[PDB]
Amino acid sequence: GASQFFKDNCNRTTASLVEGVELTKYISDINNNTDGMYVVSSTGGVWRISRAKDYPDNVMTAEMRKIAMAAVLSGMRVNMCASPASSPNVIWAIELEAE
Amino acid sequence: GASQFFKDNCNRTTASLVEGVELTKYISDINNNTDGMYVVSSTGGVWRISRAKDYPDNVMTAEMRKIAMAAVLSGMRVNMCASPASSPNVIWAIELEA
Amino acid sequence: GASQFFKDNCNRTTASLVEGVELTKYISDINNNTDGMYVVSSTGGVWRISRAKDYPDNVMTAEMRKIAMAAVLSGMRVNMCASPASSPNVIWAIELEA
Amino acid sequence: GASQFFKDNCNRTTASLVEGVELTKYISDINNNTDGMYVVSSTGGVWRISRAKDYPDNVMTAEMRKIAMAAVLSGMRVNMCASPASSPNVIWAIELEA
Amino acid sequence: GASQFFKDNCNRTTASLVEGVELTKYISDINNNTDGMYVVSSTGGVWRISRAKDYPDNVMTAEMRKIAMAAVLSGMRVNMCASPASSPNVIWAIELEA
Ligand SMILES: CC(=O)N[C@H]1[C@H]([C@H](O)[C@H](O)CO)O[C@@](O[C@@H]2[C@@H](O)[C@H](O)O[C@H](CO)[C@@H]2O)(C(=O)O)C[C@@H]1O
Ligand SMILES: CC(=O)N[C@H]1[C@H]([C@H](O)[C@H](O)CO)O[C@@](O[C@@H]2[C@@H](O)[C@H](O)O[C@H](CO)[C@@H]2O)(C(=O)O)C[C@@H]1O
Ligand SMILES: CC(=O)N[C@H]1[C@H]([C@H](O)[C@H](O)CO)O[C@@](O[C@@H]2[C@@H](O)[C@H](O)O[C@H](CO)[C@@H]2O)(C(=O)O)C[C@@H]1O
Ligand SMILES: CC(=O)N[C@H]1[C@H]([C@H](O)[C@H](O)CO)O[C@@](O)(C(=O)O)C[C@@H]1O
Ligand SMILES: CC(=O)N[C@H]1[C@H]([C@H](O)[C@H](O)CO)O[C@@](O)(C(=O)O)C[C@@H]1O
Ligand code: NA
Ligand code: NA
Ligand code: NA
Ligand code: NA
Repeated sequence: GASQFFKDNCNRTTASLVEGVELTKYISDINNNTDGMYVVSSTGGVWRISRAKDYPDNVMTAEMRKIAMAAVLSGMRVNMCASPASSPNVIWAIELEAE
Repeated sequence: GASQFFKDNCNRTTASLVEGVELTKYISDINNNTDGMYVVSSTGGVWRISRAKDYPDNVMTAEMRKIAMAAVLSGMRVNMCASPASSPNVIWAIELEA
Repeated sequence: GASQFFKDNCNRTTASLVEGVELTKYISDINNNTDGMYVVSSTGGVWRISRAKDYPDNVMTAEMRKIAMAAVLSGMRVNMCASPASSPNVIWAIELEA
Repeated sequence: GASQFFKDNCNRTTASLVEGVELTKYISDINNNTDGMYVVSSTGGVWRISRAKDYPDNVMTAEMRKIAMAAVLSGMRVNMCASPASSPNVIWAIELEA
Repeated sequence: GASQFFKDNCNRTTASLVEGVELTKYISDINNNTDGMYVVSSTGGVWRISRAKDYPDNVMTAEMRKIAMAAVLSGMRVNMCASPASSPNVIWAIELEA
């Protein structure tokens, strides 16, 4: 399960906690209006990975991408803190877990 | 198979959906006129990977390259949204699947 | 255990040495106030990865992130030099060990 | 063997096609006059990886380096389009094959 | 053993050739005075990887760091061309071997 630190952090926001997600697809799209980076879960849920041009969020968003790839390749689960304001929901934090 | 999301998004465009592709070769070329990044499938199909200098497309295009390498190394399948307007067809979206 | 070199370096500083840590979670967060990169140990300990905007520290911080990911994927242990001035403690140096 | 696409592209040039090469060593050098990135095959052949500072060839040359490392780690073979004009021969295109 | 090419290149310089090294630790440090990237061998030898902000050495130095991590993760041996003018000795060239 999600670390208590990860849960506490997500609980201070308007975003929602999703635990123990198996990501089975990773999408890169440059088409008009659908452009972005996405992940799809084993049950068909879809989330947008945040992007940012400048420091310091350019670092965190790059690491969210690496976490997504690593999850898809390995079958390791993730915990997400995702805003329900938009569709697909935007990932504001993510936790890769080995166990 | 391709996610419904991926399919819906490709369906909005002039590009073609290609599902369950096994990529077996990855090409980097700097020669005049053939310069680019390409992938080749197990049946001999060839696609050009999109490129972009600036943000935000420089992110997506970098991740296309990472998906292509990961598919070649692992034998994981991909789904593509590829324009037939040129040869080789250009990848506008790609989905790596476990 | 930590190399003597790593131990000596950490000893010059106000930071604390932590040896033989198994990292099992890796966190990226962009939320207000909690924004950052973190690692979590197998027993629940939490550390923040250093960030830096400019050269040369942004090189070293990038490699800390790579070490963290590699440790989580592989189960390889790390040794850390971490400052108690903030919570979670900030990683000033890290050593990945085979 | 090399894809027909890869062969056709190399055929347009003054470079030579080399097929089914096992790369066993990967070299980074910053010494005066020998500075560069190189690969060494299982028979002892040496090639220089192309380098470029600007877009778009900075993308392709980075992917050549990624291909070279991936080949060394995995034992996956490569096909090269390499110019005999210099020594070591310079890689103008490379194909990683599963 | 080290390629003839690698040996010849090191033998042009005042540096020392070290062959068949097993790297077991990789270090990233941002602390004053010890800041840098280092590797430690299975026998406790320590070497520093150089840093460079600009092209072209920013490429070669990045690849030295990739070689170091790959060696630590895999147990693949390296050959080094290392100068005794600094302590730890500085890596001027490195060769990863399968
Ligand atoms: C990624 C991120 O910024 N997350 C914020 C979030 C967004 O900025 C906001 O919802 C716009 O999309 O804002 C959060 O709420 C903030 C409050 O904590 C603060 O009192 O007031 C802020 C506006 O001045 C903002 O509403 C949220 O929605 O939970 C915090 C979250 O980290
Ligand atoms: C990657 C990308 O930009 N994809 C676009 C695509 C191309 O921009 C375009 O084909 C030129 O290379 O354009 C798409 O929509 C086109 C419209 O912009 C155009 O006005 O009308 C076209 C119909 O013939 C078409 O609608 C496309 O070709 O599907 C949208 C796509 O995301
Ligand atoms: C990587 C690259 O630029 N490759 C080119 C190559 C080089 O630009 C050139 O050899 C200098 O390194 O040039 C090629 O085209 C050549 C023409 O530039 C030359 O005028 O005539 C040559 C025939 O003797 C040749 O056509 C080449 O050498 O093949 C094309 C290649 O993509
Ligand atoms: C990462 C870093 O810079 N660490 C350095 C710190 C910090 O600059 C200050 O504590 C202010 O945070 O200063 C030292 O004197 C210390 O406290 O040991 C040396 C150390 O190398
Ligand atoms: C692929 C290619 O032609 N690379 C050449 C580059 C590029 O022209 C520039 O770096 C601009 O991208 O210039 C060099 O002096 C270099 O950087 O080593 C020689 C090299 O052959
Ligand atoms: Na909430
Ligand atoms: Na379509
Ligand atoms: Na100390
Ligand atoms: Na030719």
